[PDB]
Order: sequence, then structure tokens, then C-alpha cells
Amino acid sequence: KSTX
Amino acid sequence: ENLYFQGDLIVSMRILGKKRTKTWHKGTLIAIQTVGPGKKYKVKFDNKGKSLLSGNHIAYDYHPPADKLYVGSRVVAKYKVWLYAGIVAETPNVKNKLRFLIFFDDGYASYVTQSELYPICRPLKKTWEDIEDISCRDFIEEYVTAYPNRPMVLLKSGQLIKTEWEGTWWKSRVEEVDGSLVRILFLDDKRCEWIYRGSTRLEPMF
Repeated sequence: KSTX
Repeated sequence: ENLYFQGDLIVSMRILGKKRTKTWHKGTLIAIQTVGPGKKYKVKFDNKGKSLLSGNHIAYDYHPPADKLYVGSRVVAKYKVWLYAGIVAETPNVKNKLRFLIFFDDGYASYVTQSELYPICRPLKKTWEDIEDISCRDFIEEYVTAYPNRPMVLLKSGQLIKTEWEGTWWKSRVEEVDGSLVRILFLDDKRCEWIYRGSTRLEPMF
């Protein structure tokens, strides 16, 4: 899960 | 021209270089080239490759002394082991338990120690101008130039707020606060993110  | 010396850089020195993957790796400085007023630095990496790099894409292979680091300093930091570029957002003080706050080029924020930092050799005058993502770059420019003026929301553990992610607002809960960062639990997916307390992504007054 990407930053935001 | 080909040079052997350039400021404090010397051909044959150990160095860190930025790869195309955006991660930084150990190498040797094998050439220094001038092209008009410009300078390029040829690095042979320990594992794979040679690259001709600008001075903002090489870093010293030692830890900066604390007093050479400022808000806005351009650094390579251990990203959590990978090395990735960022900007110093805080230096050690009582409120952050004597750590450095790093805003990485992709927007990730983390507290680190001096042992997890390397100084970039030839940062741009405006250190943020080589941040590729324009949104990140604009945020950093505003943050660094406004400092020490830092509007932040005061959040407490257990507080229900809305937090932005992927362009929409999510019901969320404050799990923990650590200096200028807050750990937000997103209720939908039950996963957390550490977010800077001055982020406009945080909306307590929904």
C-alpha cells in the first residue's frame, strides 16, 4: 500500500 | 575537461550513486567531467554498472555530522534495507526524542537516526528542485521555506477523523502520535499509515  | 579533484571530491573515493530504480548504491568515483559550467561524475558501482551522474545524484559514504544538517538538507536515508533520497524536515530536539524527520522523494515520512543518513554531495541551491513528483516538490518547497512556521493539528489517540487517500475521504482513527507524525488506522481496510500532522489529508472537523 503506497504512501499518501 | 577531465578532473581528478573537484571541491572535496577526489577520483577513486568511495561514494553512493543513484540508480535508475531510484535506490542508491555503493560505488567508486572514477571520473569527473566538466561540460561548460556543468559537472558530471562517473561512478562504477560495486555490483552492477557505470553511470554518469549529476552531483545531486551522488552522496558521501559517511554519516553527516549533526551540525551540517538543516531543515531542507538533501540526504539519502535508510528507507523502511534500501537507500532512498529525501529532505530533512526536522533535526534532533526534545520533542522528537533526538531524531531526524525525513520526507522521502515519494512522499513517505519517517524518523531516523544520524547513522541512517548520508549527505548528498552537490545538492541544488533549492534542494527540493530535483524532486521528480511535482506535488511532492511543491509541498517540500512550502514546508522548508515556511519553517519554522508549521501549522499542525493536535490529535490524540482514539480520536475519530477523516483522512484522505487516493482522492477520497476515509473514516479513520488516531492510533498513536510520535513527534510530528500521527499513526492513522483506516477503518475500511484496517491498515495504518504514519502521516505528518501538518498534512491537509487530516480532517478532524468533519
